[PDB]
Order: sequence, then structure tokens, then C-alpha cells
Amino acid sequence: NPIIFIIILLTIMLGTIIVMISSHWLLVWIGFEMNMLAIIPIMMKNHNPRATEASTKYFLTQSTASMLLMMAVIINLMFSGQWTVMKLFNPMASMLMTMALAMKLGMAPFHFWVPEVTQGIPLSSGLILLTWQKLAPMSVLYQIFPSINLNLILTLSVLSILIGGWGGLNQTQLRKIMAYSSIAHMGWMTAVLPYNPTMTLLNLIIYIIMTSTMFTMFMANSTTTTLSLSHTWNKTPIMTVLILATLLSMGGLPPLSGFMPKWMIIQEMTKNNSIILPTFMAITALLNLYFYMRLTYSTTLTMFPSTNNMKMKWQFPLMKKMTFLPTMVVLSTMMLPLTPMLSV
Amino acid sequence: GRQGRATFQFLPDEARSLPPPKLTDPRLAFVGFLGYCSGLIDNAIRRRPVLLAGLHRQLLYITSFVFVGYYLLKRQDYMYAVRDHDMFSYIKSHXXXXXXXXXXXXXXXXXXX
Amino acid sequence: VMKXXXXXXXXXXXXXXXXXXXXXXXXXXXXXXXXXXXXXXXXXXX
Amino acid sequence: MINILMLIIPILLAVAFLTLVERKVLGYMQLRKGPNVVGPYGLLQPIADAIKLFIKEPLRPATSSASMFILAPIMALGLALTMWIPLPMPYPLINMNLGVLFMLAMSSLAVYSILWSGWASNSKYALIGALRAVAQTISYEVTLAIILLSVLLMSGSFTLSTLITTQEQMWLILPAWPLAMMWFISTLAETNRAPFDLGPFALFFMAEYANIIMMNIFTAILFLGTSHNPHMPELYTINFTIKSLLLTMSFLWIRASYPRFRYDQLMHLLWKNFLPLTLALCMWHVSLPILTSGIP
Amino acid sequence: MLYIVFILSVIFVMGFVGFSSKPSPIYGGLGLIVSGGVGCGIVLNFGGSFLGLMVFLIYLGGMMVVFGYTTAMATEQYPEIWLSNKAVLGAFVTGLLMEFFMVYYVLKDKEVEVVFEFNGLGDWVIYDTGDSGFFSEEAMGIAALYSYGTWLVIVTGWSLLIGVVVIMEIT
Amino acid sequence: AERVAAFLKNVWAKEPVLVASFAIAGLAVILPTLSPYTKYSLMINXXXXXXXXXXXXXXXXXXXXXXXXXXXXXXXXXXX
Amino acid sequence: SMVYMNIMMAFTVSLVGLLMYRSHLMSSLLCLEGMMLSLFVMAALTILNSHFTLASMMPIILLVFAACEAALGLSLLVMVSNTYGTDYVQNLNLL
Amino acid sequence: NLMLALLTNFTLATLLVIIAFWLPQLFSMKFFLVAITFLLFDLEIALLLPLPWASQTANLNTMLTMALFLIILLAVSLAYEWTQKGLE
Amino acid sequence: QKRLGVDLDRWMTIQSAEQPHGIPSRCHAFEKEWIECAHGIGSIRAEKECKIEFEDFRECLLRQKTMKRLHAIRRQREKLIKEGKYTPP
Amino acid sequence: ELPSLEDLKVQEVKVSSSVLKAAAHHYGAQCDKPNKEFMLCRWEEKDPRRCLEEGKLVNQCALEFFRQIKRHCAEPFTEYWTCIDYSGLQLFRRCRKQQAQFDECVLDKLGWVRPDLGDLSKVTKVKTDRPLPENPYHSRARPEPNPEVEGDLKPARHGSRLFF
Repeated sequence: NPIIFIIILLTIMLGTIIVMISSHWLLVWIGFEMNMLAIIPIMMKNHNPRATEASTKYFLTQSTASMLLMMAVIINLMFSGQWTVMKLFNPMASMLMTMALAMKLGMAPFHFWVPEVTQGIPLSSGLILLTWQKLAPMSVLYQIFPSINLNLILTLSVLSILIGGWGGLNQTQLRKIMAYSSIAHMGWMTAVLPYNPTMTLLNLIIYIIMTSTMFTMFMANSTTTTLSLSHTWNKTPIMTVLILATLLSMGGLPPLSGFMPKWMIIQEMTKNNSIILPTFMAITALLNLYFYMRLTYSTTLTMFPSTNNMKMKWQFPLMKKMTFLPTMVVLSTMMLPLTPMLSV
Repeated sequence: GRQGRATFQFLPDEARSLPPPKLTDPRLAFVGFLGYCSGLIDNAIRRRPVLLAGLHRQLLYITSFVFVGYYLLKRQDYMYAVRDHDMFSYIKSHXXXXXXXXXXXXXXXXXXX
Repeated sequence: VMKXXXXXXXXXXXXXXXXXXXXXXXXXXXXXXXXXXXXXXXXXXX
Repeated sequence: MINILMLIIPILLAVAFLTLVERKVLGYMQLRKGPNVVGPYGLLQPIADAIKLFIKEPLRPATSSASMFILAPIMALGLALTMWIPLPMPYPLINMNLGVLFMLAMSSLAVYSILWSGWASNSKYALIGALRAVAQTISYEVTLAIILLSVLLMSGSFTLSTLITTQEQMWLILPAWPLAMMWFISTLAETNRAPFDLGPFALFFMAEYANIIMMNIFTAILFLGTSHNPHMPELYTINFTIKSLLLTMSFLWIRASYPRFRYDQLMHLLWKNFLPLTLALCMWHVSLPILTSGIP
Repeated sequence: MLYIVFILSVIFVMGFVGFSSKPSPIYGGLGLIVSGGVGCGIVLNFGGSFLGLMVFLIYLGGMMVVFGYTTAMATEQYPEIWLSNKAVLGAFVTGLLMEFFMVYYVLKDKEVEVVFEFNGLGDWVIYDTGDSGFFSEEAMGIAALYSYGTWLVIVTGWSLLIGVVVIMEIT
Repeated sequence: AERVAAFLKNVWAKEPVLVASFAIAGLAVILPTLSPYTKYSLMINXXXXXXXXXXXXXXXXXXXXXXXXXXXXXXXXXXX
Repeated sequence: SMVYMNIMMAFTVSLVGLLMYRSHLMSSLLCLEGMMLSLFVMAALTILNSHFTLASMMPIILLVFAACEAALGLSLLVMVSNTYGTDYVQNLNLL
Repeated sequence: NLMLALLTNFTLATLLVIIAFWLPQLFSMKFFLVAITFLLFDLEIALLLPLPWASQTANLNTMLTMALFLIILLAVSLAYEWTQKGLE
Repeated sequence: QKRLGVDLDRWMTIQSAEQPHGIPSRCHAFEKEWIECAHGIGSIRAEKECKIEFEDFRECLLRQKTMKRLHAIRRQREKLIKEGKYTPP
Repeated sequence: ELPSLEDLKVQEVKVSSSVLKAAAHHYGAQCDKPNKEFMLCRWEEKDPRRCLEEGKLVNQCALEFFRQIKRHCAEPFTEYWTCIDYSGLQLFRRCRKQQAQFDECVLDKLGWVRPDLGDLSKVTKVKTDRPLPENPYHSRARPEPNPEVEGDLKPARHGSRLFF
């Protein structure tokens, strides 16, 4: 595909800009549906039966998500009648606002599409456009941080790490593990929103970079654990060392800068007399680490995936941000712990 | 905490450019090491001989992390000062909220063993 | 209203200074034929 | 309210007497003669066709799918007669807030009449043949919307009564000179047989012939009018009947003279030939009331 | 007789009863003709003739017409009768009993609901407006404008450029 | 000419309706900026009062008088 | 108050109608049209009663984006009928 | 009344159906692209609807730049359609 | 807003703003109180200082307080059936 | 709420037909001051409860204008009025010939005055009645906002985080 693929990709970039730079309620409504028209062609790409099934499952869940969001916009005319994105002014519209944004994100009750959508994506270039897409509903949630009830956000954040922590244990597909770490990390996202809206934006920065480092290192084609197994000996051994720095960082480990969200999310919550919730956060986070525990053994060990066919010609992929971003993803906890102020 | 009398467009405020910037700081050097580290593993993923002795596009990798890191630290020096300034001004204006207690030699229980 | 509790004073609004259209929604409850003819600018249109 | 009944029964007579004029004008265009054995000059045949087709002629059901086949004539005959309501014949029957919006909508809702009849038959060859005929009706309504929006942009609002006032001394044929040619072709959309051709058979084309008169009168207001004269409504109506029927003969002219376009090439007439021309005129008609002052 | 909007609103929900029920896409397609056409009348009664006729031009003059094509492309020929279908009639009978049973409580004006809002009279306060304006008024006399909302014109144009390009790449 | 004379007469021979699609739409953009006649249309458009007029309480003010015919205010008299 | 007790009820009925299935995938997209139709009426009544004048353009824009989804999602439905025989919810491959 | 005008047309139309029935005693995916183009053009026409309706009061220098812009992208969409459209 | 719109205007969002020609809002006078009350951050986080001006503004759009009042009159009018009832018009 | 009394509305009103008033726009030129006084009252004070005595002067002056037409040139005025009702909704077209018969009769009197431009916002300097600032709707002044911190910020603690 020539220029038209870049134009479609630029309209997702432009689509989230309408969401970011906004004041009107129908303006963000357009911004969400600008993405809906633009992700689907990249979802298809290679003319697959899996791609047709994934896109239809992606659309029918996210089209209903937007129409539930528009109901919250119309109730904002029923009561008050002000079309400025600041507060919902309703105990009813706030319910239909948070649950609609939960549909677009990987939050607890509306998570079922996430693993099956990720499987149907043809290439690693399309796999980024779900992790980057989650910036759009998060940007609205930052704007309407008050007037939203704790009983139907924090319950959806706690359950998502529970179902995320058990949702990747019986899975071997590399796309499916990344799809359930998405559900796992979204619980750490929305838990901060009541206890200071700050650090939610920084949690995005850590997550989006760390997820993009994975798929750019998955440019050497691998879909399963057994296909990423034949990489230690048949392919380059230095590549297994750099993926190890990204696998272990996604779980809660302090020498790596993937502990930098788990630094402040617990810290800000403990300030507001809540200890029983951050305990439940950190223990369930070990189940998220446990996926990468068995996935590190694919790279650290021999595991016998030799294969008679040996590659002599050197691999030439895109690798656009595959060098600059993992250096920041591995070490930033010693570099910038004062970056909380710089981001938000 | 949150933003009050501050607006977007151009990251530093320029109106509050009074505090001195970071000059040859140890924080700048560590990001400079990361800029060098990004110029080491690029020859590891894309197969190039010797991470230390290879192609000299590493000068771009050092400068970029220093350049972005300098303005990032300038944002850090600004925002920490404003957060402190609004904290000090809140105590000076209200006074009744922050209470002072001085001079006490109160009795406390002594533990055995 | 003679035996109830309503005084029929001060109006519904607590502001009691602005005073809007008021009898736009009211316009007398008695005689429905006059009320139907009054709110028929779009309907029939004669 | 007797006026509605005075716009159904004499209107259905105009549809009935159309079959004679379609046979007589096309007849004289083909050197043959019209009906003569039936009456004095064949004038007793439209009632003779009504007794033949309705009373004794039965219907052998192909499948009869419960709700449909009986629902499709309601969408055909009903929607064709509702189009007569907002027409600015001196003083119209309950004048609409916006005239042409009701005109364009009920014509675009008339697409269902050929759609539900496609569902009425169980055979696949009927519905594929039906959708091909829907494809012609669906496409030319884009041009029907564009040409209307460029004619009104010159003068008047959506009200049909204001379209008479603009043609006080000058017709809208001359300022909209390429659009006058364009609108005449785009009116051949509702299975007019001149560009391309696909309950009982009788009442189904009674709605289709009614739409031909409907477009003939719609051309006679948007492009013709001459004057209004509020003092005498008679002088307008006599003059209108001549203007409308002269355009009615022209629809019997294109059908007589010209063969079928080939369905594909009829779809190549739109998008490739018509739509680049109409949009360039639509661009041109935006600038005209701004270039020279004239925004009523 | 006295009510104008409230009688049409019942027929509006009655169309949606055929959407909660699944009486095959052909009979469900007839719902958008019934509820859509009546849906115009609900808009038209409060004013704004332009906005009421938008459903006639787009939903009834495009949307369901294109939806008429896809019913012929997939799941075509014959629609199965809803009387013979199991649970489809069960969803239909439970759907109407959520509305028709409620109307009996709306009688004598005020009614109890799941929400805090009550029914009321809906005859004198049905219009909710006095005289307001005069010439080119009624809120939708000058409804849509390219002026002031210049930004909204561009973004609508962007999405309609996307639509033509994207569907071509899908098929 | 390399394409001015070459790629114009070919367009007349091969699909001349495409000439009309660029020329008439082209004149629709260029001519509104060039013509010194667009200024008159803006004057009457602002002059036409759809809403009711409002009276201002004057305390030492110029270019304002009574409702009767007097040399005051705007009141456009462009070509009668 | 009076009218809003029906058009909100019609929205909740269509909300059930989307998520309930009898194997037909065409009926779900048909209900998505109804969902936007119910959102159209609910927005129209709020803007027309409280004379906004400026907000009247907003449901017209909403009508455009109603048809944006209810065509591009409808085009994907055709692609299911290209790969498979007839469109069914039961006919799936993803795990 | 508008309802009095509508119902009288529909009741007499159904009455003719009663006469019509009671009185006698004895595949191809290419055509889908047409419907796609139609629906997408309708909304651009719907946005271009208020042209002889909003130009009466609003500023002309602001409108003309935006009014032509909608028709431009309506032709730019057709410019993408020209490069491999179809045999139909 | 996550990112502010500086040196550019694209708002026109709030009620009782710049009119299309001169057409007023149905609740124009009530927001002239509401916007003037809550222009500062004092009653934005607490929302207690402008509670008096919000209740009357909520009354403008819904008209629920008048709806309960007019129902009470209509019920008592129905109570006068076969009693001391009088109709002036 | 406290509305006006039962005997507050002025007697002798709406005697003229809807189009009979629309036939003569000379009412805009002669008897214009009392109309402008009521107009200025309404924009200053939005309530009809206060500006009703000014409206009594409007209804009184309106009858004074129409009685002059009742006394003199009744024949060409009624002929123009029968012409204005005979037409549909044009209201000015197809009646210009009988508009020539009008004004010509009125030219003998001082009543004839026709503007060929319009009103274009006329100012009333003679108006006093009541002062404009008197709080039209406002009851509370609204509590004072958060005090703006004046002075440049200085680094004192240098990061209040766990380290440095």
C-alpha cells in the first residue's frame, strides 16, 4: 500500500488530537468514531478469515461502546444542559460514562474481545494500534476525574487484575499474553484516577513505550512460545538478552523502570488512608509476572528448538524505535524519579 | 497539586523563568550514559561488529537524550518550585489551618527488656 | 386550594427576582380546546 | 375538506388517460394509428382496461410471503399520491414549512416499492433482476439532490411558493442552462423505460405513470411559470396545463426514439460523466450569489 | 385526541419491540419504516421541520435502503414467520408488557418510575414554550451554519474521505 | 509549449466533459477573489435586520438621532 | 418527564435487542440503526424545547456519524458472507 | 391537518388492494459498492443542504471558503474512485 | 482539556453564548447567574457556594417543581367533581 | 410571585385587524417616542411587571394615530387595506399602484412621512424614568476566588520525593 496507508494512519493520529484538544462533548464523540473508521482497514490488510472475524468482533463491541457514551452526553443535556467536558453532574450519567469507556479499554467486565481481536491482527504494525488506541479513552477519564463514583470504577480495576492474572496462565499465544497484560495494566490505570488524577498520564508513558518495545522486537516473526523458542541458537543470542530486559520489566521488579508505575500508584493511594487495596494490587501483580516467568525460560534456556534449516542472511526489519525506547524501558528509575512533575 | 494558574503551549511557562537551570548535573550525565547505551544496543539488534568500536551515528544518540533531557529537567526544576510555592502561600494566607506546637517534655511509658 | 398546605405564593423558584416566562407551560389548565389551538404552530399550520 | 378527494380521483383519471396518449403520440411517431375501434377516438379504453385487469383477471401466487406482495402496492400507490399535496397549484393543499424537502424525501422513499416487490417472489432470478433496477433508482437520486440544491441556491428558499415569485419575467431555464439539460435526464430514474427497463401488474404501473406526471409538473415549476397573477387564478392554470403537457410529450419522445443504454454504461453515465459536471456546476452556483448580490 | 406527542411515542416504542424480538431481518427491517416515520412526527410536533425531515432523507431515504441490499446479499429469499419461532414471541410478549402495563399507571397524570422523574400531565406543558421569537425563529429557522462552527465542517469532511477510501480497501 | 498545447487538445478529444469539471469549478474559486463586486453583497447582508432594533441611552453621543428621517446612523443607500 | 419516559425506554429495549441474539448478525446492525435513531430523537427534544439555536446542527452531525458506522461495519458483514456461506454468530474460528 | 391528508391517501390505496384480491372469483459483490458510494454521498449532500438557507444571514467570506471545501472533498473522493472502479 | 487550545478559537460550546443572529436561550437569564457564580475555583471543588443558583437553574430545564405543583392543582380540580366547583371561562 | 392587579390592563385595545396595522408603517415615523420608551424599559428591566405604565402610554398613543386616519382620507386607506388582504403572502407586491393613491391624500396633512432606508438603531437621549444599574437578577455577589500568588518561585527543598 502506497500513501493511502500513511493517510489512514495519520487520521488515527489526528483522531486522538481531536480527543486531546477539546472542550465540546460531541467533539470527543467524533474523535472516538474517527478511529473506528480508521483501525478496521489495518485490522484486515492480508485478506484473512481471522482478520474478518476479528474486525467484526472489534466493531460490534466498540460501536455499542460509543452509543452508550452518547447516552451520557444526552443526559448531560437532560440535566444541567452544559456542553463542557468537566463534570457529568449526574449519578446516572456517570455510570453510563465509565462503563462505556471500559468497553473501549481492557477493563474487567468488557474484556472478552481483547484476546480474540489481538489474535486476528495480521502484523506487528497493527498490534501497536491497540496499545496506542487506549490513550484516547484515558484522555477523557483524566478530564472527568471528579463526580465519578468509587463503587463502579475501583471494583472494575480490582477485578481486571484478578481476571488478567488468571487470563494468561492457560495461554501460549504471544499475542494473547500481550492482550491479557493489557487487561492487567488497565487496573493499575483507573485505580489512581480518584486518588490524584496525576500519574495516570505517566502510567501511559511507561506502558505504551514498554509495549511498543515488545512488538518491534517481535519483528522477527513469532506468534507462539514454541515459535519464539527457535531464536536462541538459530537466530542471534544478543536479541534474547534485550527481550529479557522487557519481559522482566513488565512485571513488578525494582531494578527495571517498569516498577516506576508500581512506585507511585501504591504511594499516592497509601497517602489517603487506604492500605487494604494496595496489598491486593501487588499480590495479584505477581500473577502478571508469572506469565513472563515461564516466557523468560524460552530465552534463558536451550529448550531444544534447533531446526535443520539455518539462516545465513542477516535479518532486515523496520526497527524504527527498537533501539531508542528499550534503553529508556530498562533503566529510568535511577535516571528520572522526578519525572512525575515533568509529565503532570 | 493540580494545575491552577498555568496554561499549555510551550512547556516551560517563560513568565516564571527565575530559577537557575541544571549546569553539568549528575542527572544529565546518567541520561548521557543512557544515550550512549542506546548507541550500544543498536549495533546489537542490527548486526554490526563491536558495540564500542563501530559506526559513528552514536553522536546523534548522545546529543538527543541530552537535549530532550535538559528541557525535561528544566520542567522538573520549574514544577517542583511552583508546587512548593503554592504550598508556602497557602500557609501564609490562611494561618489557622497550620498549627504550631512547641516546648514539651511529656511522660511516656518505658519498655522492659 | 383551600384545605391543603399550598399558599399559592412565592412561586417555585427560590430566586424570586428574575421571573421567566412562567405561563408558557401553564397558560391556564381550564378549557383544553383553547390550549390545543395555542400550541399548534407546527401542527396543522393555518 | 373535499380538496384531497379532488386530488386523487381526477388524478387517477390522468394516469388512466395517459395510456391512450402514450399509445397515440408514440403511434403517430411510428406511422401507425392510436385506438379507434373502442370509442369515438379510443377515449373509452382507459375505463375498459380498468374492468379487464381488476375484476376478472386473477393472481396465481408464486409464493405469497404473508406480509409482502400486498404491502408493496401501499408503498407504490400511497407514496405517489402524497407527492401531490405540497405542489404550488395556485394555493397548495396545506402549504409545507419546507416544500422541496418533502418532495425529495417521498421520492427517495418510493424506492421501497420496487424493493419489497423483489422480496415478494421466492425466485432468486427475480430479486437479482430487482436489485439491478434499484441500482438505477438509487444512483440518479444523488444527481436529483444536487441539481435541486443548485437551482434553489440561485433564488428562493425550500418553499415551493417562493419558486413562483422568482420567475416573474424570466424562466430558470436560462440561468441554469446546463442544469436544464441535466435535470431532464435525471428525472428518468423511477423505471421510465427510456433509459433502461428491468399486488397485480395493473395498479403497480399506475403509481409509476403517476410519478412521470409528478416530475412533469415539478419541471413546470422549477423551470417554468411565466407569471402568478393573484387576481385571476384561471389565467395561470390554463397556461400551466399547456406547459406541463409539452414536457409530458417529451417523456413520450425519449421512450419512442432512443434505445437502452446498456446497464453498465448507464452507470458509467453517472459518476464518470454526470457527477463531474453537476458538482462543477454546484461549485459554480455557490459563487454566483456571492460574486453578484442575490441571496433572498 | 387531546394528546399529540404521547400517542406517537407509544407507537415509537412498539417499533422497538420488534428489535428486542428477532422476527427475521426482513420483518425487523419493517420496524425502521414504522418507528422511523413516526420518529419524524415526534420531532416535527415541537417544531423544526428541517430536522424532522432529515430522518426521511437519510434513515428512510438511504440507510435502510442500503440495509435492504445486505439482506439480499446475506440471509435472503424467505423470512421465517415469528409465530412459529421459539422465544422470539416470548421476547415480544415480555417487551410489550414493559410498556403497556406502564401506560395504565401514567393514567391519572403522575406515575412511579425506576428513575426519580415523574410522568406529569403532558397536555398544557406539552409544548413547554410560549411565543419566544417571531421571524426566522422556532430555534431551527436558522438551524445549520457553516459560520462559527468552521472546525466541525473540516472533521466531518475528513471522516467522509476515510469512508470512501477504507471500504474500497476492505472489498 | 511542452504540455500547455499538447495536453489540452488531447483532453478535448479524449473525454471533453472532464475539461468542464476543472474549468467551471476552477472559475468558481479564482473569480470571487478577483472581482471588486463582493463588497456590496456583504453590506446589505449586515443591513438587513431580522431581529428587533434596540435603543441605547445616550449621554453625550454622536451619529445618533430620532427614528424619523435624519442624517444619522449607518442606513445603507447603495444604489437606491 | 412525559415523552422522555418512552424514548429512554425505547433506548433500553434496543440495548437488550443488541446483546440478545438468535444467530442472525444482520439484526444486530439493524438495531445499531435504531440505537442511533433513539439517540437522534432524545437529542432533538432537548435542543428544540430549550431554544439553543446553535446546538441544532449537532444532531445533523450525529446523523452523519450514525451512517459512518452503519456502513463500514455493514461492509465487514459482506466479507463474512464472502469467506463463509451465510452470516451466523455460531460460525466462528477465534479462540 | 397533515395527518388528514396522509391517511386519506393510504386508506384509498389499501382499498384498491381489497378490490385487487377479494373481488375476483374463479450473489454478485460488485453491486454493493454502489450502495456504499450512495450512502456516503448522501451525508455530504446533507451537509450541503443549508446552502440556500444559511447564506441569507451569515458572513460570506467565512462561508464560501467552507462551502466549496465540502464539494471539493466530494470530488476528491471521486478522484480516488476513478483509479480502478469496476466493470459495472 | 488534556491539551489546551492557546492562540486559537474552536469553542462555542456553552449555552447563552454568541447567538447565530440574535436568538436567545430558554434559560439565558439563569446561566447569567450560574457562569458569574462559578467562574472561579471556589465553588468548583466544593460546589456549595452556588447551590442556591443551581437549584433554580435545574428548575429551568426540567420544570419538575412546577410539574408537581400543577399536578396538585389538577388533582384538587378533579376533587371538586360533584362538589363546589366553578368555571369562569 | 406578586403579579399586577385586575384593573392594570388598559381599555380600548386590538380594535384594528392584523394586516390593517401592517398596511401602514408610518406608525414607525409618527408616534415613535412612546414606543421607544417601552422598548428601552424592556432591555434595562426584563420583567413585564415593572414596565406596564409605559405600555399604557403606548396603547393611548396608538389610538391617537389611527383616529387621524379615521377622520381624514378614510377612502384611499380602506381601498389600500382591501388590496393588502386580497393578495396571498406577498403583502407589498401587486399593490404599488394603489400605494400611489395612498400618501398623496396624506400629503395634504402633516401625517405623511415615509422612510426609504429604515430605522438602523435610534438612540433615546431624552429618556430618564428609572436608573439602569439596579441589579436586574443578581442576588449574591459570589464568594471571592483563590488569591493569586505574586512573586517568583525559588527552589528550596529540591524534590520532596523519596530520594535526592
